[PDB]
Amino acid sequence: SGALDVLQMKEEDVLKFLAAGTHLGGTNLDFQMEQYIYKRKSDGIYIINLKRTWEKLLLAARAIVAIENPADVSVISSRNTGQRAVLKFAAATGATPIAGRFTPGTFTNQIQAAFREPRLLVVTDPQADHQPLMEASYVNLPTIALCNTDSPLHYVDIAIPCNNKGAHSVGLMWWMLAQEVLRMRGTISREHPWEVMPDLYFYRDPEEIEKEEQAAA
Amino acid sequence: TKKRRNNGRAKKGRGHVQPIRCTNCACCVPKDKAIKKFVIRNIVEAAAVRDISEVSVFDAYVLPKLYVKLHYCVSCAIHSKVVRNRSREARKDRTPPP
Amino acid sequence: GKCRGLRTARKLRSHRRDQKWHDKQYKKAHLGTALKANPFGGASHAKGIVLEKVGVEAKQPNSAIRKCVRV
Amino acid sequence: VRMNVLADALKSINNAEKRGKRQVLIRPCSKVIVRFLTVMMKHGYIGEFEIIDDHRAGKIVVNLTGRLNKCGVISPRFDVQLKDLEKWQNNLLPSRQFGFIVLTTSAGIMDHEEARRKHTGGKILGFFF
Amino acid sequence: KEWLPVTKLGRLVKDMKIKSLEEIYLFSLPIKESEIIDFCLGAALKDEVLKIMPVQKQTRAGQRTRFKAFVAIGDYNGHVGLGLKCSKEVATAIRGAIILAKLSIVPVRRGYWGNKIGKPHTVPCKVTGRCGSVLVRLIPAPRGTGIVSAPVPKKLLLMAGIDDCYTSARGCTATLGNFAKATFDAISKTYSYLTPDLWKETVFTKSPYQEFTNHLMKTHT
Amino acid sequence: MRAKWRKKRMRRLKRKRRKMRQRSK
Amino acid sequence: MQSNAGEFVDLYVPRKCSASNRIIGAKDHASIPMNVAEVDKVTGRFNGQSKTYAICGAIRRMGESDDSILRLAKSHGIVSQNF
Amino acid sequence: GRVRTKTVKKAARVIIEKYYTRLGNDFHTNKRVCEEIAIIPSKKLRNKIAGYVTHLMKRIQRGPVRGISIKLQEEERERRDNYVPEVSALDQEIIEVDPDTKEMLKLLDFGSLSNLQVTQPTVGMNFKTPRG
RNA sequence: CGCAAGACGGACCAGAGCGAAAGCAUUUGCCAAGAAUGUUUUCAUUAAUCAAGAACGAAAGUCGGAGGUUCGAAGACGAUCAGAUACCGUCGUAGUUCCGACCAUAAACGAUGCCGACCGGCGAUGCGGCGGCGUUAUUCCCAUGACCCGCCGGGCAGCUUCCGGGAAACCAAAGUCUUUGGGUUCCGGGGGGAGUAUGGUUGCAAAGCUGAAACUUAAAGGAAUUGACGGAAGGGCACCACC
Repeated sequence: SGALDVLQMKEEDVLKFLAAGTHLGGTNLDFQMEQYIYKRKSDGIYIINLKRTWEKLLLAARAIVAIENPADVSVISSRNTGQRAVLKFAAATGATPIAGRFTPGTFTNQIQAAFREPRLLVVTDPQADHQPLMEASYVNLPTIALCNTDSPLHYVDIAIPCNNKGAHSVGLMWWMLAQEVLRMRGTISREHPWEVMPDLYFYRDPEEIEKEEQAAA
Repeated sequence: TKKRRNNGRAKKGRGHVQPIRCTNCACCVPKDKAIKKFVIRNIVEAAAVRDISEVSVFDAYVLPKLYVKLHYCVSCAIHSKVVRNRSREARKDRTPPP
Repeated sequence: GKCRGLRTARKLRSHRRDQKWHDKQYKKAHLGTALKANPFGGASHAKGIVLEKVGVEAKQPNSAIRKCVRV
Repeated sequence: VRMNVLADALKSINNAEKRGKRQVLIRPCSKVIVRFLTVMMKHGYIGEFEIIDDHRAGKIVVNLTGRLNKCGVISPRFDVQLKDLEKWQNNLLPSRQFGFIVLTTSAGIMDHEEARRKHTGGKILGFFF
Repeated sequence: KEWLPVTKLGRLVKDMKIKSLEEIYLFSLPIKESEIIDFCLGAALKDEVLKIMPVQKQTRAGQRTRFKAFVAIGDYNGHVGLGLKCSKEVATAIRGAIILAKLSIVPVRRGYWGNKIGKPHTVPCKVTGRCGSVLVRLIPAPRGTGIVSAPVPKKLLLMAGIDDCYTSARGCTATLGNFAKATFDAISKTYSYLTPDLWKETVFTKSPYQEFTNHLMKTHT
Repeated sequence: MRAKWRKKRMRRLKRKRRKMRQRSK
Repeated sequence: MQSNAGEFVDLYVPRKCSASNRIIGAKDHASIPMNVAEVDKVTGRFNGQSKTYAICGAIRRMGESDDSILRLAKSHGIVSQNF
Repeated sequence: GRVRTKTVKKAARVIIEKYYTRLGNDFHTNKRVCEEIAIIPSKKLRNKIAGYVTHLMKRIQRGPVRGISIKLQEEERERRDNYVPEVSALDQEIIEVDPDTKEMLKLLDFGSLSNLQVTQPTVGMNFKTPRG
C-alpha cells in the first residue's frame, strides 16, 4: 500500500468510494478511530480519509492473502446489509461465509455442528458482530473489521474505516477487498477494470427486489 | 448492603433539603426523596363531557383541567401502587415508563 | 505504618505502646487484675481441702452430671 | 503537597509501562530523577529519554521498552551500610540474578552492584527490575 | 479406546507434525483435546486427588449433594495442571477433574539461587498468585532447601518439579480450592515474568496451523 | 430490646444511682 | 536461562508482543499472531514471504492492537509514510 | 390443542432435507413416501409427520424456510443473486459532494475531477435531538 | 365582605447552586464575606497535616423575657381490642416561633480524614474564560443578551470499560499493595459484660468528654448463592376455582 505506485489509489476507485458514501462517518467518534478522520461537517457528520481507508483495505487484503488455505478465513456479517456482500466475497476468494445469525460457541465449543476453526476473521461491524469478536479472543483469531467512525475497536486488529451503515458502502467495501485479495493472489491483472461489477455485492431492500419482479417486461 | 447509589433520594452536593408532607399519609419526607407526580386531569372524565357540553350555555367552550402536584411517602406510594419493586438490573432504569 | 518520617521513631513506638493495651493477651498479662483475681495467684498447681463433693449439670446439648469437688 | 519528586516520577513511569505507553511525560524534574533514569538506562530497562528545559524545573519524556516490570522509591531515604545491603536486595528485589537497588553514595547515585566494588554505602533512593 | 481427533491442533499432534507441547505453548494455543497432553507427557503424568468436597444446593425437598474433586496433575519435569470437576458422585468428579487437570497443564520456568550451574532447582524469581482471599508468594531458595510450604502447595510445587522454594501464604488458606488455585496461578506466571534473559527480541517462527496447512486439508475438514 | 431503649433504660438506671449516692452527701 | 557451561536450559523461549514487549503466556488465548504478506514492487503479487506480527491479549482487549499493527506496518514500509 | 411435537417436526425437517425431490403438495402421496423412506413405527405419527411435511412444502413453494437445507440453495439465492443491472449506481455522471471532502481530495492526488459538483455548504449547525 | 395575630414561603424547585460542616428559597436595599475563571500583577517557600488551645455546630432538652396561628410529648376523653396506658379520632399543657444565656449531641452518612501525583472512554449539566457558520431582540449599525457548534479550567453529578482492585456487593476510586515505603492526623484488634462501675472534668439541670475489671462465651458478624416463607409486586392455570 505504501511508498508504492502499483498498489496506489486510482481514479475510478475514488469515484466508487464518493458514490457509495464510504467518506460519510457517523455523528459520533470512537476515541480509537480519531486517526482515520479528516474533519467534521456542518450537520456534525465526520468525514473519513479515503487514503487511510485504502491503506487499511490493502493491509487487510495483504493479511487475507498471507493465509495459505483460503477455506479457513471466516467472512462474518449478522446485520442485513453485509449478508449478501460476504456471501459473494467467499465465492470470489474461496473463504467461508457466516451470513446472519452467529451461534455462540462456533469457535469455542468443539462438539457444536457449526464448529469452524478459522485462521482470520473479517467483520462487517464490530458492534453488531460483537459475539464472533469475543469468541476470536478464546481461540487465537486475528480480526479484520469494517469500522464506522463510532465502531468500538475492542478485539479489532485492522480497522478499515468506512460507512458500514449504508448498503452501497458495504457492498463496495467488500468488492474492493475481494478484488484486491485476488489481484494480490494473482487471479486478476491490475490493468483490466475487473469483470465483476460492485452492484453484485449491494444489499437489495425487498421493495427493490419486488421492483425487479415487475419491471422485466 | 448499599441498595441504591443515590441513597433513595436525589441530593448529591447539599447536606440538607426542606421536607414535604406525603398527601395520602402526612409523613415528613425530604423533597428530593419523595415520589413527586404531576396530574393534569379533566374536571369530568368521559360520562359527563357528553352531558355538560350539551348544557353548555356557550358554543365551542373548552373545559378546564385540574392541576395538582402530588407528593408521596415511599410507603404512601408503593401501597397506592404508584411505584413497583424492580429487579436489580431494572432498578437502574431511570426513564419514566411508557 | 501511617507515618514513614525518618525522624518519627517516638510516634511509631509510642503509638504501638498505646495500641498494645487494646490486645486481650497483653492487657491480661500486663495488669495485676488478671494475676490477682486468678484463684491460684499465678501458680501452675495448688493444694486445697475438699469441703463438699458437687454434681455439675453438663451443658445444653450432651447432658451428664460432671462430678467436681468444692475446694 | 508534592514532597518526594522522585516518587511522582517513578510511580508515573511505572503506571505508564503497566498501561503499555511507548513514552511518558514526568512533569516536575530534578537532578536526582535524571541520575536515577541514567542508571535504569545503562542496564537497558528504559530507553534513551529527553529533558525539556522550561525556565522552571524541567519536564522529562522517557521512551519505554517492556523490560521495566516495576521501578519504585523507598521513602524515607534510609541509610545503608555495606552490611545491610544484602538484607535490602534480599527483601526488595525479585531475585539475586537481576533487579537493582539505586542508592545515593558519596561516589554518586548508582546501583547496589557498583556500591559493592567501589565499597561505599549510602542512602537507598529506590529499586527497579 | 482409539482417539479420533476433533480439533485442528489435535489432528496435527496425532499426525506427528508438531512433537512437543513446548511448540503448542509458544503460539499460546488452546488445548481442548484430552489425549494431546496424555500423548506427550503420558508415561510420567501422576495424579493426586487433593480433596473431595461435598457441596449442597438446598431444594424444596432437602439438600442436593454434589462432590467437587480437586486434582493436581504433573510430570516431575516442569509441567503442572490443576483441575476442579463438580459432579453427582466422586468417581465421575475425580475422572472429570483428571481430564481438566490435563487440559489445564502449564509449563513452569525454573531458575537458580545465585550460582547458575547444573540444572535449575528453584523458581527463577519471586512470583505471587491470587485466588479469592488467598495470596501465595513464591521466593527462590538454595539447593537442598526443599519446598517450605503447607501440604497443598507442596503437592503442586513438587509435581511442578521445583526441587527448592520458600513460600508465604496470606488469607483463608483453609479453602483448599483457592489455596491450590493461587499456588497454581503463582507457578503459571513463571513464563509470564519478563526477566533480562528474555530481552533479545523473538525470531517469530511459523504456527503449526501455517507450517502444516497442506496436511490438514486432506487428513480432516 | 432496641439499642436506643437499652440506652434509655441504662440512662434512667444511672439517674437512680445519683439518688442513692445523693443521701451520703 | 544459560548455565555456567553456557547451555540454554529453559524448556521453551517465549514469544513476546511486537508492540509492548510483554511475554505472551502459554494460556493467553486473546493473543493475535498475524502474517502480513509482502509484494513485488512493480508486479503487485504475493512473493511467498511475510512480515509476521504478534500482540499479547492484554493490548488487544484495550483495543489499541489496531494502532499497534498500523505502527508496525508503517515502520516496516508495508504502509505509506504519508498515510 | 393441535401443536405438533419435536419428534414430528425434526422428522419432517430431515425427511424434506434428504428427500425434497420425491415430495409435493399432496398429503396422501407424501404419507405413502414417508412409509418407503423411513421406519415410522406408528400410523398416527406417520400422518402427523406427512401432515407437517405438506405444511412445510407449501412454505418452501413460497420464500425460504429457516431450519432447512436443500440441494440447490435454491435458484433465487444461487442463480438470481447473480442479478446485475445495465450500469451500476456507483456510475453517477454528477456526484453530489460537500466542500470539506473536496478539501481532503485537494490534499490527495485528486485535486480536480470533472464529475464532482460541489454544493453550497449547509448553513446553521442544527442536527442534535432536543433533551427530555 | 372585611378585620386581627402568628406561623410558613407552594407550584417555579432540578441527582441544579452555594456553604467548613450544621445549613440556606417572597421583594427590595445596605453590610462586610467567598469560591471559580482571567492575568506577560506582586511577595518568593511563605507550605501539607496536626497533641495543646479554639470557632461554628440539626432537633430535642434547660434558665429569664416577649408572643402564642397551626401542630402537638404529658394528660383528659372517644373508638379498636381479650387487654390497648398504642396505632385511628376530638380536645390538649410543655413545646413548636422570636430575643438573651446554656447544652455540644444525630444513621451530624458518601456509614468513605486531609494534601499531592499518575492511570480509560463517553455525552450531559453549573460557573468563568476563549473561539466559530447561522437565527432572534435593544433595530440604526455596533456591542451586548437568548439559542446554536467547539475548546480550556474549576465544581455537583451520570453512563460505559477485563485499567486495576476487592470476600463479594461494588469502586475512575475503595485502583496505581507480597512487584508491599509520596506526606500526615485520628482510630480498630472475636462476641458479650459496656460506653457499664469508678475517679476526674464541663454543665443550673438533663447529661457530655475521658473510661476499666471481674466475669461470661464458640462463635457474633460481612457479602453473595440456593431453597422455604411473606399480612410484597406482576404473570399463568384449573367446574377437586369462579362466572
